[PDB]
Amino acid sequence: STGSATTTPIDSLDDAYITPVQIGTPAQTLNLDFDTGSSDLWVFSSETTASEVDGQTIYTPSKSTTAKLLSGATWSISYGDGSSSSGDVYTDTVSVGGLTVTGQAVESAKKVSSSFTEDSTIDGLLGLAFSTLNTVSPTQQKTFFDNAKASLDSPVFTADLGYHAPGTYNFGFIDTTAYTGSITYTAVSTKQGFWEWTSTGYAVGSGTFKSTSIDGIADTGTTLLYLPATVVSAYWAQVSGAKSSSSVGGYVFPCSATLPSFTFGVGSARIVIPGDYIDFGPISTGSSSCFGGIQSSAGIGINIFGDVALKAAFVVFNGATTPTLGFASK
Ligand SMILES: C[C@@H]1C[C@H](C)CN(Cc2nc(N)nc(N(C)C)n2)C1
Repeated sequence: STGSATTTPIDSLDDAYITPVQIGTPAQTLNLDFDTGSSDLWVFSSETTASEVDGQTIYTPSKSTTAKLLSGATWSISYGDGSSSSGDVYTDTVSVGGLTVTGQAVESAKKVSSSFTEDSTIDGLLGLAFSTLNTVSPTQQKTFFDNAKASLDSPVFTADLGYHAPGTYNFGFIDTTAYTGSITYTAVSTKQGFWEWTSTGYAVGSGTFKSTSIDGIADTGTTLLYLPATVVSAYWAQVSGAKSSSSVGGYVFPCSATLPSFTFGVGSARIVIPGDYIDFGPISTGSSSCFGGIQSSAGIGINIFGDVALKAAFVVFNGATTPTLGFASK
């Protein structure tokens, strides 16, 4: 089996991407944020505290003939940005792009934090990191990908995110028409539950490539590229007027600037992030200070290859017995 679904930016900045997902019988279609940095599939639901729902589409398990309470199971998750959600759990049929899993754990939110309430376009998350991070207690649950894996033609999924445009998540096959050149594969550590890998270095604009190992995670659920302070300082030093602002919470730059590209290494291959991808626009409406798309990871405890990086590539998440990650230009 295979699946193929279009993923669409939620706003003009590509803050996140939503992918339609069919849950239950008859289908209830919710737009979920596919997140390779977490491992819970959770949804706004008929159980979500009413004051915490503001425009989202909800899953109503009582209207699904295939829903069953996973008795006694609860979940609670916190994300890197300080947001959180929690609730109880149903099993139900879940389909993505024509690929169906029966008995998928669908985590029904009873509570969500304000950032979730405020984002009317995101109806929940679909985690695609390793199932060892799943928060369901007392019986940990598997991700959609892990459940689907045995049925897939090949034990892989791919992320092809667009820059200010739709893109694609495929399950079970590699679309050889979706990238240019060859795919370079690199080793993954699953020790922290993430798609964790080591980049071989970087370049700023037309500058020379610096060979240096940068350990980080491929995280479709993080907007920006978070790298060591040394690397980030070297990038922003090439932009006149750029500075780190403690009041704003990161590097900002004059909106009149033209940003240089940023290259990261994957083995002996190179992925180039165009300068435009690093522009997140005014910090507030009408401001001439713009927020940068490359920020320091200092204090996070891990480097994060978020959407800014991933959208510059066709990315293969290879869930074979020994997982690997592949990157191609596109
Ligand atoms: C780190 C956060 C902190 C809050 C207070 C302001 N924002 C400004 C801002 N402006 C813009 N344009 N884009 C972003 N992000 C993509 C995160 N954020 C940065």
